Amino acid sequence: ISRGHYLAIAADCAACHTNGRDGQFLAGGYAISSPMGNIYSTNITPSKTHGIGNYTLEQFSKALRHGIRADGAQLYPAMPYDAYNRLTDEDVKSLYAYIMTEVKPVDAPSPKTQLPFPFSIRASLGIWKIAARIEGKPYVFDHTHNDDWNRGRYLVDELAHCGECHTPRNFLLAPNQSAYLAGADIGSWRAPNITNAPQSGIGSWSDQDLFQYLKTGKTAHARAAGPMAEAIEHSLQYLPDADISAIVTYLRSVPAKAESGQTVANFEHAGRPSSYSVANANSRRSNSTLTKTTDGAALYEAVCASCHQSDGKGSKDGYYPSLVGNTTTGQLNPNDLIASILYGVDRTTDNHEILMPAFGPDSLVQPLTDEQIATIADYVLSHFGNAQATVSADAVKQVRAGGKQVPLAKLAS
Amino acid sequence: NETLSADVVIIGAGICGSLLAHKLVRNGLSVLLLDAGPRRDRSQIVENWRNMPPDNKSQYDYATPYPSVPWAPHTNYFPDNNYLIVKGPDRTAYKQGIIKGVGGTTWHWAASSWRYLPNDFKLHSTYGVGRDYAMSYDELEPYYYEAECEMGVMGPNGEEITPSAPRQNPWPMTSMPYGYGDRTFTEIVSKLGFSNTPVPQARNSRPYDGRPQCCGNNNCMPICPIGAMYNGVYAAIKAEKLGAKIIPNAVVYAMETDAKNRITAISFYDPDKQSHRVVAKTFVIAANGIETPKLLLLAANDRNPHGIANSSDLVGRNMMDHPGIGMSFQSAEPIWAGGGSVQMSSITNFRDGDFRSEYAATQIGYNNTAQNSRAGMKALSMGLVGKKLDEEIRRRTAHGVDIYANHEVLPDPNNRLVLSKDYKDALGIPHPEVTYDVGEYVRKSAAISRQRLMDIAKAMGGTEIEMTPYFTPNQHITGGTIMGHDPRDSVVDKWLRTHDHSNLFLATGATMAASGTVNSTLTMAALSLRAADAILNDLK
Amino acid sequence: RDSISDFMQLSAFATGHKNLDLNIGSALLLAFEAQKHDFSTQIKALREHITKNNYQDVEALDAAMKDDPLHPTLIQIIRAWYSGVIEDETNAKVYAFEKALMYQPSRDVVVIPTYAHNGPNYWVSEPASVDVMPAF
Ligand SMILES: Cc1cc2nc3c(=O)[nH]c(=O)nc-3n(C[C@H](O)[C@H](O)[C@H](O)COP(=O)(O)OP(=O)(O)OC[C@H]3O[C@@H](n4cnc5c(N)ncnc54)[C@H](O)[C@@H]3O)c2cc1C
Ligand code: HEC
Ligand code: HEC
Ligand code: HEC
Ligand code: F3S
Repeated sequence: ISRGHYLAIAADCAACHTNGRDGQFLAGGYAISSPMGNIYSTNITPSKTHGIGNYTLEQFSKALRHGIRADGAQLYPAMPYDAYNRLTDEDVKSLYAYIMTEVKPVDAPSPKTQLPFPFSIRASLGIWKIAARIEGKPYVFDHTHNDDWNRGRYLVDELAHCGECHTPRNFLLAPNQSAYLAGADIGSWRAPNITNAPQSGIGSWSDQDLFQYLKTGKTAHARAAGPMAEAIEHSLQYLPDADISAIVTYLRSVPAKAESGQTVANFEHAGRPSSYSVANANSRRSNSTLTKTTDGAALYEAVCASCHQSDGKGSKDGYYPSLVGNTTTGQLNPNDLIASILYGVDRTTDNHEILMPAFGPDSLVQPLTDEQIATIADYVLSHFGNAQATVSADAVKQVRAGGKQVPLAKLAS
Repeated sequence: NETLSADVVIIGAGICGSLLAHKLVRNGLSVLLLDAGPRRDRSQIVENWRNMPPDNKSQYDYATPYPSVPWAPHTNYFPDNNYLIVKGPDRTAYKQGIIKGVGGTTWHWAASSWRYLPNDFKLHSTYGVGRDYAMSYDELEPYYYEAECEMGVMGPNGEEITPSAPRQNPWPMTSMPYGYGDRTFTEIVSKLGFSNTPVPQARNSRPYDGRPQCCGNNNCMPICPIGAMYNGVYAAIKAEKLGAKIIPNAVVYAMETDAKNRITAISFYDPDKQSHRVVAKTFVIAANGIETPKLLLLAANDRNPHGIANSSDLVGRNMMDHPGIGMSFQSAEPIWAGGGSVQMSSITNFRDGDFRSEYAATQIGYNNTAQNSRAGMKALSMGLVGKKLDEEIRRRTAHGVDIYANHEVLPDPNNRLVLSKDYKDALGIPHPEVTYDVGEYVRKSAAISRQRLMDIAKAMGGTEIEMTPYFTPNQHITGGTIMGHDPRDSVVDKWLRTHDHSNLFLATGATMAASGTVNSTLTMAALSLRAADAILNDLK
Repeated sequence: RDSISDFMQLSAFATGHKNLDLNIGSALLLAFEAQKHDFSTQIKALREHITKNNYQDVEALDAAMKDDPLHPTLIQIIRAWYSGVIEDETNAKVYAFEKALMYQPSRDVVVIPTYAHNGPNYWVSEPASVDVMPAF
């Protein structure tokens, strides 16, 4: 594979430019759940009609880094041009060559993004970029640290754009540089803090654990799910081991961002040796639909204890992760666990596929209600993860809706 | 309700009905799905099965986890609910299992979906025994693969397993590897000259359709805790999301027709015994092999006093199934049944031949259900204590073996479902009463089936060999409304429309012509999709 | 709260195993006392019998009183602790599944029918012998 292909893989450009697993290669049409609405990524195949075959080198550089289309229209910040802005000129040229030559053109117009006023007009984004402090000098090798640290910083900040989802956004919805890699809500899912904080972040993670998580997406204490599963499946898995080592080296040097009310790391939460009583479950025999089993322990045992066994320690093989000592369960904020219950983990690493059965209202295996999911999540947190974490039915409904409506999103009225 | 109008109605939200509804809503037709049973949820069924007594778990009890609702009762033999009255020389050979509820009896099948051989569709033409399908195997293969991909069926993609149905394209899956028991059974029957072959299963060897990979719980009967198989509830959910209206607890009893014999509307009850007239421009009856004939004989009106769709006086007649002789013993050599699914391998060496003109084909399958419950119950029955009891439990669970052999019956019109004139439920609907008979054909086939099974047990060096003197039921309820060309000789046509009523379709086991030598629900699914094509052509 | 202690002690003696759930034992005592009012009298009598004849294992405690009508309840209690049911009909309640001691001696190989064993493709590995006792 060529340098352009490697840069496209590291940049994970195929994650949003191919609508799901199906669809053509870099043909656009993928729906991104932006806070203000649904935005459709565009086609970038070298198609002279509906692609970017007419794009020149400088036009491509503008689109990639400064988020300016060929016609001058400002690209929406779903484009991580704030993350590709510091990308080096040589890498931009290599990506341009790869896109122009190495991917088959596809002639299929992408859906046009429709947003409410004033998000419909794609011209106010100049002020947004000015206030976002995007620019944005191209990346330069920092001689204070070694080469591995510089390569890791390049991968995390510019190519893999981990800050696009692991950094919170301000009221104006721009990356918050003060809380760098401090964890953020990206809608239905929450990216956890990945700083060097031993308790709040991933500082207490072993180097082998971090390498395994970033390469295969599975670890004794963490499993990649949702958007992180997509990133692992599409970009991180194809990354060479040297690049993963560089990313680990950089991640073990980012400033820590401790969270209030957190005392134990997300993977050091032991589980209480408690469960439900089978005798209590006799009374609800000959009574389907689970409407009457409002309790939590029996609900978890009926629904999910087949794989994560009654003790919650997961399968002995490791295919089914231990709910005890799990970062998703050990998180003080339970948004990740609610998302895993709703939509589930579907990660295809090296042609081998994990797949959650989804447990949302439109689940195929087992539908569950908001209060039902709240009770079972409360049982899981209390017995397996963070006891101080609490889940309400309104919280589950909110997670289904796509998280908190950001205060800038209320403006569409 | 003043009137529950719709475009297409499907009586019975089972696998056939749910596939019908899904395919029809996928094409933009207002589909209304009526189900006699209640809304049924997987996890609660798992919880009830966990809490069944191990005595009912040693035996293959598959109806206790599903409550038998009084308005729509379903079969349950451990208390002998007596919903399915069966008499005749082989009354015990038709004590079928059926589950009423969204999803149907396939809520608790082994997902052993099978493709019938080409000769199964021309049995009558090639041997003079049985009745022939109006449709050839080639006419069904497209829809057959359509259903196969719909439920995500496994299968030995690269293998010349046995003379079997030719495939235009391979199975969507590759069969998951055998457990220890299946491998050892395959070796034993290979040394016996029998060919043990992987069984196509509507089961996830790899993640499919958003349902996880089979982790080998070994509870395929009667509930999947993770849903790694396929159940009709999946297609019911897909249809409901796509626009199909589903009313559980909808037991239809009668329907009205005009002088043109075009049935105009149908009516059903809640548990509260309230009638609601349902009108649609094309009705489909997809209830069961058993329930479709009972519904058709129960909905007789002034225009059709002999039963609806019963002009030939054959609805309810000509019952069919796979008479299985299940034999369980104790192997001398350890087996460890339980690894994988309950139905992984089966001997297909005798699925076809020239002997079908004389006696039925046999499909000798080895049941892979775990014997831990059976071993525990049997070891505790003999009153052993302490370490001896533990050793016996381990021995009987590592040596527990169940072997069976299924056959096919010829069409006997005397096998009625004449509804009992004495028994009724809370709704007043009479129970389906079967005057079942197997035939000298089945007796002759079983005469060699018993010897074959005994030889298989002998090869294992088996002890406490228990053989059922009777035939066990396999719940492959086919026949009842036999299809064909002549309105006076068969019930429905090739396209599964009743000759009496062109606007009425039935897609279930009832229309199946020859029972075949192997499981049939894949064939019912293919017939249901052919029916879907029929209504699609009808209403455009 | 002596009765639960004597129940647990005798049960651990009779089944020959030590790791027994206290909740399951409490449920078993509740079911037994609901079934028969005189459960406490005969259970204390059995405990006194073990104390006075200094029993070592359960094979002797099974063989010695074949004619005594107290052996019935010992068979009943071991059946309850190994299976999880008191009565025999379908209505009989289940107080122990996935923990019943009849499933335990084969837990290492044969999957408990609903609770998944390790991994989704474990059965490809060959199983252990028949004469090895996993645990408990
Ligand atoms: C224990 C068991 C194991 C099996 N294993 C296999 C296997 O391995 N492989 C295989 O191929 N097959 C197997 N089968 C057979 C398979 O389950 C059935 O053949 C198939 O599911 C047929 O279902 P159906 O939808 O046609 O009817 P059903 O699913 O029985 O019924 C559908 C629905 O119709 C409703 N209904 C019925 N009558 C009326 C009425 N008058 N009005 C309104 N609604 C009504 C009922 O409420 C029901 O919910 C097995 C069956 C059993 C019992
Ligand atoms: C009952 C509703 C539950 C609950 C509470 C959880 N699960 Fe699962 N799960 C399964 C697999 C295969 C994975 C991980 C990925 C893999 O290794 O390929 C998981 C993961 C989880 C997590 C961790 C998620 C993460 O973001 O790290 C949690 C908290 C969790 N599960 C809880 C498999 C299955 C199942 C198939 C057998 C079933 C059923 C469940 N899980 C059910 C549940
Ligand atoms: C750049 C390559 C990275 C790196 C180094 C990491 N991520 Fe992500 N990530 C995302 C989400 C939604 C989750 C959580 C999933 C769930 O809640 O189960 C994660 C998780 C992680 C972790 C695990 C931390 C822990 O669980 O405590 C780590 C170490 C991690 N990530 C590192 C989302 C995204 C994402 C889309 C918004 C992108 C891009 C990345 N992550 C990229 C990276
Ligand atoms: C996670 C999502 C995502 C990733 C990663 C991504 N893009 Fe895009 N891209 C988008 C979206 C969304 C738009 C359009 C939004 C806008 O108009 O503001 C876009 C627009 C573009 C455009 C403008 C073309 C036009 O006609 O709109 C180009 C060129 C482009 N992307 C190229 C790339 C390249 C090169 C990469 C690196 C491989 C990449 N993108 C990575 C989502 C993504
Ligand atoms: S119940 Fe399901 S997980 Fe496997 S053991 Fe049967 S297909």
